[PDB]
Amino acid sequence: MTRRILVTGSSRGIGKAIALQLAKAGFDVTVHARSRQAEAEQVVQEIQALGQNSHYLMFDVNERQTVQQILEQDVEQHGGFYGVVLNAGLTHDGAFPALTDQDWDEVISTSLDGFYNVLKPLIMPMIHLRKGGRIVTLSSVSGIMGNRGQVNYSAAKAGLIGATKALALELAKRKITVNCVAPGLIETALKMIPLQRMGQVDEVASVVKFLCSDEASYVTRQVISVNGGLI
Amino acid sequence: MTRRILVTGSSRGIGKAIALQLAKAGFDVTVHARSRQAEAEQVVQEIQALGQNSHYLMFDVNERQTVQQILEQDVEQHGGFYGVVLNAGLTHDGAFPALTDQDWDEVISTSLDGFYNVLKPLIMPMIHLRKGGRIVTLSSVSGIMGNRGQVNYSAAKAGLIGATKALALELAKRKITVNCVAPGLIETEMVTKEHALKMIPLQRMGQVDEVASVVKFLCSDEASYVTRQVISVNGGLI
Amino acid sequence: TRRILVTGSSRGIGKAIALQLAKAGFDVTVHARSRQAEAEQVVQEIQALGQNSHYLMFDVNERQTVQQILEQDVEQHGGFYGVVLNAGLTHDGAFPALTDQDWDEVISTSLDGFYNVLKPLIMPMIHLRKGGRIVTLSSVSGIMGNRGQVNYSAAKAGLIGATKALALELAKRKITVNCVAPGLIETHALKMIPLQRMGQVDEVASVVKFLCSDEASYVTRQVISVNGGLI
Amino acid sequence: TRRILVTGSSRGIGKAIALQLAKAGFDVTVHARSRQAEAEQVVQEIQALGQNSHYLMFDVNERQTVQQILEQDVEQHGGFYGVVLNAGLTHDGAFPALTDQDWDEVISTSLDGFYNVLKPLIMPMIHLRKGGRIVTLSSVSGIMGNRGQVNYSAAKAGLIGATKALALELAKRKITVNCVAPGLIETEMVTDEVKEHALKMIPLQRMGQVDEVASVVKFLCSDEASYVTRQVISVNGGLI
Repeated sequence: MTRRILVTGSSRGIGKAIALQLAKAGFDVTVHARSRQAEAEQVVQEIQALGQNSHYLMFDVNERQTVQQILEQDVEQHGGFYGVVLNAGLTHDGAFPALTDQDWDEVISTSLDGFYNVLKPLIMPMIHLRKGGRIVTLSSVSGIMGNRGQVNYSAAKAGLIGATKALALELAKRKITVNCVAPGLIETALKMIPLQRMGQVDEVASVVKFLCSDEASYVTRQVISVNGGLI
Repeated sequence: MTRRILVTGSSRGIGKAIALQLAKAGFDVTVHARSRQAEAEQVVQEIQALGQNSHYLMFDVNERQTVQQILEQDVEQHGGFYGVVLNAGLTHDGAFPALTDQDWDEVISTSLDGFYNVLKPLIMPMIHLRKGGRIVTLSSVSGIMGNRGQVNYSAAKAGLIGATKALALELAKRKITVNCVAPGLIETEMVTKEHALKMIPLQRMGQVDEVASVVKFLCSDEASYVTRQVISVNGGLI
Repeated sequence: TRRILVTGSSRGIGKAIALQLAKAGFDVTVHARSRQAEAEQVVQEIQALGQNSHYLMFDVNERQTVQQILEQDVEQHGGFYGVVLNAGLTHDGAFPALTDQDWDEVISTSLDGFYNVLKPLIMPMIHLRKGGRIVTLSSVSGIMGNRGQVNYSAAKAGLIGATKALALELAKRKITVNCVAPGLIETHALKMIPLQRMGQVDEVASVVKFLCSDEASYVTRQVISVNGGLI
Repeated sequence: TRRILVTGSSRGIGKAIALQLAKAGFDVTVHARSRQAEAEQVVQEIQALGQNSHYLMFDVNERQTVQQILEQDVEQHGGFYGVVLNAGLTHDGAFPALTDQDWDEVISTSLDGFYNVLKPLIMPMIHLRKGGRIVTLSSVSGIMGNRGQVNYSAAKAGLIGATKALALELAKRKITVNCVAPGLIETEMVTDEVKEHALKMIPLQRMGQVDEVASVVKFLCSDEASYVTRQVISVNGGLI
């Protein structure tokens, strides 16, 4: 059976570019979105047109019990996921003393609760494939160095890095690599970027696609920055 | 007058060592504990015996509304804090598939909601002192490199680093430095050790005062050009 | 056709890089210090893969000889679109026991190698007016240091600094400059590697090949570790 | 009393380090490449603070001279408990425009300086049987690179790798080995282009003072910093 990869937030933007590149690489790809159902179906159709199998799942990554039920049912129907790309996240920018409770909690939970809620039901189905696996998280340059107006987002994306590195250590014995891709400023003050432009969605997706390939078998526990030389 | 520093989790261990070194350096130091009131009052009397003023505050850093009321009342009675040391944290170790919801949620929130719940009521009072300031968070080598059985704690302590660096950028123009201290294996962490000592180049656990000395240095006036940093105190582990 | 110089490509990691870049569609120029027959065999393999190839022989420490050979090669065959700098050797020993030669050979082969090879090639690369690729090979010991390798750790760390600075100078010409830092590669720390095995040469070469590809256009100034999760 | 060598200590950051260490109670040996009268001024200030001091003259690149002077000094005054390596120069320029001298003198002064100064002093330090302190001075350019400084970035990054490796070799001797990486500091002979670019990026919006760097070195040389080793500590106003 063909190896299948889940990409969260894959109805548009970076997530969609990742989904399409993984399909072109020969993976079956399961699309996900929180609410844009018609958009998710368009991506499913494009993946099918590439010759792979696809369908979409709808959930808010913060809804722990609903995510568990949807993923357990999907694994029962279609087998375990060989790969998981955790792409969905959220910003609520503002100066730290001006941040509301919602600005803080929604940003923290979407990245960190999302990591737990999506990956917890899928670790054992991945191990049961007995063929290794791939987990890639999407952080941010702000998770590496911090950013004004983004104490919450910098915390959420930095926490993702720590979770990724720790999980890489736990799953290494099962040949599951676990890595993080940290984009800079992407199209979806450029005076600080050495390449002097925003990045394109495919320039991020190509890195995720490489890490998901069999060729990247000795890369794990890493944060790979795709940021045009910003840091 | 005398600059005052809040140290969370200072009734014992590393937090206590930090509070006593900061008192010896000439700060007034406010002690904090979640629930061990008698322990906290003992540290208060030690700080008084070291020549500084002290009292304790009791709260769970996760209780957002309670923390705000307690800190806002304390600032009204005693003035803004010049410094805040965020030392209190929590572990719930276990392999990622073994972790319970509570194991995950309590570890993430204690560090990350603790940061928001304690610092949000205190940032503007600190700025209004108009004399700079100091914020030091306590992370962990696990936040830098990850650790087996600690996916939750690694995420919490790495998240603290991101928050620290971003806050450093916002507060630099007020001459408030914001830094992180990341201890390795310290004598107050209960372990069963022989493998860990083989990984540490110095081949021994750190002592509480070896961590507190770094925090004390960052809080000093001499550390005025150090901000946005993670300083590891780990015997060479990484 | 874009042409890439790979130093030290008659065997080992350098050979695997040369062959992967040939399979990707680049013309590849092979290099060796002295093993001429070995270099010719790699050239013949690149030709059998359908690309043009020849070899160049030089000690990377012979500054003037390197300049003459490379300037003549660029006049005969055009500027290099890419350069993979794979230059270094170890002379392990306790620091106070290292000889002058142990220190100077290790420092110079990596850092004078960088200067001696790249200085004559930067302007011919820019004059192609089509971007470019530079990849240097460092080591995990350049990132974190290693007992018995104060000299090698210094040389490898120095390559990382030179790479990051050169990335800043060349970004405006759309030349990316990156570093690949291998861990323990097959060419007893195994209880220390999470994947519990040495890397294979193609697991390093795959990362170099990805960085040289058009897809990697927003990645620059980076050190990418291929070390099985060692750090 | 414990004795510390500080190289390049006749002026600037090195002088600030030497005076802060003397105030902390170390005997301090001053070093300079060529300015003998400048060095003697610092010696006299350290003596006035109540510690023992003298100066040593050498180019850190002249390997055999460094070895003879240092081994003679250790025979006369005992081993050094601490060494602060403050060694390096810049020769800025676009990489294709760097001359052989621009490259070689920048690489060698930092990396050859590390080997030339420290190799004769490691065993005398170990033979004290009371631990020790080694601190190297790198730069933010060694951590992230800088335009016009491919040579300096390489030299200062190399210093970091050497420091971390030596920390591992000496950890069981209770000798800590660390690196301090200043950002843009007053008195630093830097180009206007490097200086203007740095100011816009520094969150504190100012250059550092020499004592803001020396205080970090002094802390690492103190007995309290005994569990800090293998580290690079940035003193850069938040630049990175």
